[PDB]
Amino acid sequence: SSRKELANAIRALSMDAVQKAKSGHPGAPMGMADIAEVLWRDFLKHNPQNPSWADRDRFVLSNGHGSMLIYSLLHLTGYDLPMEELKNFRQLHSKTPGHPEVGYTAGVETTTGPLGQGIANAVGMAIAEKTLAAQFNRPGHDIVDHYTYAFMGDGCMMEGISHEVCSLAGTLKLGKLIAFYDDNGISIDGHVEGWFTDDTAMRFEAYGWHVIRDIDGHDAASIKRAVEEARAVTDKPSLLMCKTIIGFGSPNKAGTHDSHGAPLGDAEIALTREQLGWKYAPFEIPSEIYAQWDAKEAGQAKESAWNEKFAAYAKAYPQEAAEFTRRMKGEMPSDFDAKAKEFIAKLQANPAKIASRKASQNAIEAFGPLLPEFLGGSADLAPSNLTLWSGSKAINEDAAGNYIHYGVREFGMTAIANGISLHGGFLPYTSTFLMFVEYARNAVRMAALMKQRQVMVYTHDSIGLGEDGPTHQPVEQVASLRVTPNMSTWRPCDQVESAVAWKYGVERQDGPTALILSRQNLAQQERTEEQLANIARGGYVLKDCAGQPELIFIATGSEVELAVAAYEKLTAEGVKARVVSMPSTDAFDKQDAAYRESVLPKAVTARVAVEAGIADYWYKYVGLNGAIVGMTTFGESAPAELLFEEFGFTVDNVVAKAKELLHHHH
Amino acid sequence: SSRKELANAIRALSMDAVQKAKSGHPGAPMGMADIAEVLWRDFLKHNPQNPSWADRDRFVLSNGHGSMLIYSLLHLTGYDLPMEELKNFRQLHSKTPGHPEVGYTAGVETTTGPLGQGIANAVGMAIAEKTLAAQFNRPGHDIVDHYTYAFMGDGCMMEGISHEVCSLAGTLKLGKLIAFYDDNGISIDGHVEGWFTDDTAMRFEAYGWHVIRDIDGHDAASIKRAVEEARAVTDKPSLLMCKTIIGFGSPNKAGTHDSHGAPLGDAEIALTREQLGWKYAPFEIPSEIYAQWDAKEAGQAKESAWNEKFAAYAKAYPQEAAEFTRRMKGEMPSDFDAKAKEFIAKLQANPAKIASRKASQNAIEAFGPLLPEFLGGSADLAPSNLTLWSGSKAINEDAAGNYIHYGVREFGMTAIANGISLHGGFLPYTSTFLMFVEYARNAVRMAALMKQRQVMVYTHDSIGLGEDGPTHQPVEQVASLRVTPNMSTWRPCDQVESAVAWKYGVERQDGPTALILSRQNLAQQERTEEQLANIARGGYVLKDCAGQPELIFIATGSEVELAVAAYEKLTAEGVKARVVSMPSTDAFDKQDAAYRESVLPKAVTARVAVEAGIADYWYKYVGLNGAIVGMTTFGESAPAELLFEEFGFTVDNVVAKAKELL
Ligand SMILES: Cc1ncc(C[n+]2c([C@](O)(CO)[C@@H](O)[C@H](O)[C@H](O)COP(=O)(O)O)sc(CCOP(=O)(O)OP(=O)(O)O)c2C)c(N)n1
Ligand SMILES: Cc1ncc(C[n+]2c([C@](O)(CO)[C@@H](O)[C@H](O)[C@H](O)COP(=O)(O)O)sc(CCOP(=O)(O)OP(=O)(O)O)c2C)c(N)n1
Ligand SMILES: [Ca+2]
Ligand SMILES: [Ca+2]
Repeated sequence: SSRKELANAIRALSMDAVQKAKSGHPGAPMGMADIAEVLWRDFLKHNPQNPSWADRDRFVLSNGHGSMLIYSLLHLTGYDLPMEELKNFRQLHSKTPGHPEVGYTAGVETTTGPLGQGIANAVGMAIAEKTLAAQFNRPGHDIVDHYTYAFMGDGCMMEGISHEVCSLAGTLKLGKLIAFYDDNGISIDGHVEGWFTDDTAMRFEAYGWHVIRDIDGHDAASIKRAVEEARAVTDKPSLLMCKTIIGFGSPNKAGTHDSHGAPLGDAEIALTREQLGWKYAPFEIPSEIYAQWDAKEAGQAKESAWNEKFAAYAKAYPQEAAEFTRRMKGEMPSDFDAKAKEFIAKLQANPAKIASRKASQNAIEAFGPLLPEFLGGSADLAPSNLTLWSGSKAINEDAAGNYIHYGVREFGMTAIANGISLHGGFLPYTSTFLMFVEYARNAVRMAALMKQRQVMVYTHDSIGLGEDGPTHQPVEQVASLRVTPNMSTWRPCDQVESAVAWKYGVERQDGPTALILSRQNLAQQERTEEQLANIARGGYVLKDCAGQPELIFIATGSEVELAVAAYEKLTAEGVKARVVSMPSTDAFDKQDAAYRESVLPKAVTARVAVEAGIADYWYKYVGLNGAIVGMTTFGESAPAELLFEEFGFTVDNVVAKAKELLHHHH
Repeated sequence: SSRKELANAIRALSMDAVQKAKSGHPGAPMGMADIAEVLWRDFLKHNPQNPSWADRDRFVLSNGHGSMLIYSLLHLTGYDLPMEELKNFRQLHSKTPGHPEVGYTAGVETTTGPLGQGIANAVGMAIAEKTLAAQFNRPGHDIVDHYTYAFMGDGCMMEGISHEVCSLAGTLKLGKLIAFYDDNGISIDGHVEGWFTDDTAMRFEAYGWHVIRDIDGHDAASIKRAVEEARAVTDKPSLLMCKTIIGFGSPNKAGTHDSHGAPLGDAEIALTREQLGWKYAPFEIPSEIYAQWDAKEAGQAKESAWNEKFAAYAKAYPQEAAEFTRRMKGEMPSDFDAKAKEFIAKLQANPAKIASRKASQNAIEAFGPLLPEFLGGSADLAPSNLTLWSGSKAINEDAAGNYIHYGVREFGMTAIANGISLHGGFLPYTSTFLMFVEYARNAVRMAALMKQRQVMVYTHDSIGLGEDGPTHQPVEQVASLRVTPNMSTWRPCDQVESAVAWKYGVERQDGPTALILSRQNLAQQERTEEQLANIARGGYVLKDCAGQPELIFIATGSEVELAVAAYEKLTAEGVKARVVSMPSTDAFDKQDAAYRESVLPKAVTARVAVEAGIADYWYKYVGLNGAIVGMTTFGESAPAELLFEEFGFTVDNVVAKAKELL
């Protein structure tokens, strides 16, 4: 078959699958089919029979609406994605969801759909390869050596995140990153010139990318020459400007916004078959075409060669080889649990009244020698977030390092870290002030959706940060995280809860963990062995009374000290009170009914929440007959101690609100 | 006095105020003082005696951590910002908060601090000026003619939002936007080359900006020449690449990250006075320096001249002048309330089952002829969000238009719209799929913080959008808006609640309004006159029983129909059931306690919330002894009907959860 015929197999499967679903996006798959044919058939290093091969090239579809492009490719090349699944495009529990999802489709590297995040993930995967190669490769043993290829369109280019990640990719000289820009002149509103006029080549040259202009995206030879050129440039990421026609093949819809996001229609599909010379019926692919598309034999050969290379590496470098295998699997060191518990016990036994941002730094320092897989960073706030430890080495200085200066790029940082976690080999942590989680907010959600391990270090968590004022002082941000499916959020009240939360985060294999950390010093609380162990259960009894409490305080983070002070005052007056520390609502909610009842007994309705965060959240635990000492407004610019007074975070106010509650109950 | 001495007054005030507060950022104010002296003294058209003058130039400090820069400028040029306020920098309830805040302080145009948003706001202000000029200017009567100047640093340049708004600024040929880049090579982590290596000039030429390279940011002659060149280029926004030294004047901390964000210290301040040759004590400014800085006389002269121009315009164009005044004040047309009510009444009387995204478009169509101040748009989703009406005219085609194709730029769109609302003269609406509010999240918060009127049109609100799947299907986004201070959030259940929500949004004077709209068709509910009037109260009794209810459903948006069906089933069994429609929790919360008690009686604890969004929100209304039929997971890619079934949005499930309570 000709290259065009082979590319037309993608066009057929894509338009037919979309038609059967009566839903989806035929435009981009039809426009990019010739580019995909050259990349996948001539260049991509992969094994359909082992999508987890450590040294495979990584491909990312950043324009993820064109999901049938990737499903066509995976099916044709021989991945475990049968034709039946293509017939179930966009149907419940199929392996072919409307946008591609990592985890339950063989060969899909990341979940896209939110524009711009794919290219960010690709930058992360490229950083991962570069860093892993620098760490593990040895003279005569280049066990890490693979490319990262990304497809992206006008949507991804317009998004601010593309600026963040492509700027950084230039700084880091990611010579194995090669992106293809689907330059088709069309977006949903129509011809893009009304709203998008960048000289995109000049923009990417500004970033230090090697740009290849004016590629005929429908000519295999031209595409192939461009890929070879990009591969020859080893010191810059490459952007291939591929001029394509959206919906290529459709006489009436090619080059129109109409081909972007709806089925072509049966009449138009018939006309498209005729224009393309594609004779086969929907979901029909002949043996001869499978024979040319299939990658099983080449894939086997390439992975076998690599396995031999790795075996020779293991002989010459056994310790390094065992570390590489461990890290690629995402397994923890065998002695980590014991060593981390020893650290936590030491903290409980040796009180220190320090900011939880500092307690976080101390946990990084403690874990650093144990977790060589750390690849951490901050969005230009290293000295404020406290993300550096004694063994940190920035990758812009030494490629075998473990630290990334992300610059002022919260969204890019977080989506890059998603790429890092997806790649394998590393445990990323990222950091900024908690307020600026709002800049990165969808990338945080994407880590949760993709079940990725990433520790998110969010300092300066409340009005306790003081003078910087309401644009910086979080109020409603913690609540936003708490209600996010599969998110874990910890607001530790002292250095001990901080270390427990850090341990929880690094050991959490199936989703991310946000740490909510103070600028100001936090009092250490006394704990029995049982209480110390109970921190990990998310909510636990910290102070108690004999018999049923008349009053339960529920407090988090910096406000536990306040709640304990109120508890002491009320107790001295003969009130039967309890204090529950709730460092993690999500962990608490995951405990069984018996444990939750033991902490927050259903009989006790007089419950007082105390937290320098939005009050409305706390009805979840206090119900309609309790009280909440929280924030209901934005903050103010003033010294922290004056703000806490202003906003009612005082022993006198907490006591008064508790007594007022009890008077109402009585 | 010399220009350098005049600029040094900013340096002294800034380092001294930071020192007194033991908090704040002396670096950028010290680095930008010479640029500020040229801009403010030689070019800026403003009147300190009236910071609200319609035709003033707008200045924006996008690098807002350098707040003492703007406070020094406002004080020195004669605004109502006394020395005592500078001496109370960063102190509770002062007019000098750590980052500048609009409303707090005479002459502050916007609230900055979140990097990147200031330049976005400035792009919005320049869009507003260009559009207002095209709408209102007449031959011989150019009543709108002002510049938008912005200062910005490496942080703003690194942020993605700068790409979004500066790209669009280039497309829109905003020739009266002039930005000064504080090119000082330092950020918090240290020397920027480790993480920031863009050829920023080349980047901005790629956006179609006019770029002036290699300006000596410490040389008045160099700066003045560059501003003149930028003003002469009328068809492109301009970027001035100003090479400066952070903390200029400090022998030991100039050019270091140490000068960015902490007091210099008393010893270093003394050395800085010596290096600068500044001989005045903290908070001492001699009369000769005030004399050269003060702008009261020139400002009053310029504004008076404008007032005379406006009077002549008003003689020739009385209707247009009246509209200009109304729109600049943000006042509504006097008959808008009556006309909108008539529209709402018509919808109730003429039922239609349509998607609330379509009901939204219909409200835009009804209000369009009434609100010429609309400046609306969508982030490349016009045909899906349904933001165009018959009278929409895109400003890239017609400068006097009322519609912006924002492209795929949700964050930039929203912060640009903040600039539009801040400017005066317009009522912006913006739009995207609700999920992608997450891309714009901090700009949405900033609209609320700044008490700005903007209608945020968020369609495709739930699993009801179907096949696009979990990356697109909102679950927890509405809950996050609901708990945002000063945010109004409406999730209308039919075309009638949609129109009421739109009315509420445009009539807000002091904050933004998010509309939570469906992809799929919504049934219209029957309403009495009382119920119809009560939609605007955010929560109301839609279906009821005789006497005290034994069971209350609380439902929103697309789930009201489901709640009504459960209500009918239980009512037929003889349960005393009620349905409350809760289109806006914030509007409901603001009602008097007698009204709230009439809707959700305190004695009735058997409450069932029903909404295709995160369950945890609803404990606020159902407490510990109710039930919630909501989402607790991400969505799935499948047809909407099958998703509602899969996730428990069925009459059987709602009825079963209700029976569990009774
Ligand atoms: C961050 C972000 N923003 C907007 C979008 C939305 N978006 C997208 C979608 O949500 C798909 O992910 C929509 O196509 C959506 O499916 C339909 O509008 C649904 O229509 P309806 O039938 O419900 O009315 S794609 C996109 C603009 C397309 O620009 P491109 O130039 O990237 O697309 P091309 O490959 O040339 O067609 C845009 C703007 C996104 N996916 N991610
Ligand atoms: C969207 C966003 N991201 C990060 C920031 C943070 N930020 C800022 C601050 O939050 C101020 O708004 C911090 O300075 C903050 O006050 C301190 O870190 C507090 O220190 P601590 O005593 O609490 O430890 S500024 C900054 C980047 C600095 O780069 P520039 O090059 O813009 O600053 P320059 O004018 O040259 O000094 C950055 C990175 C922001 N304002 N907005
Ligand atoms: Ca396109
Ligand atoms: Ca700087």
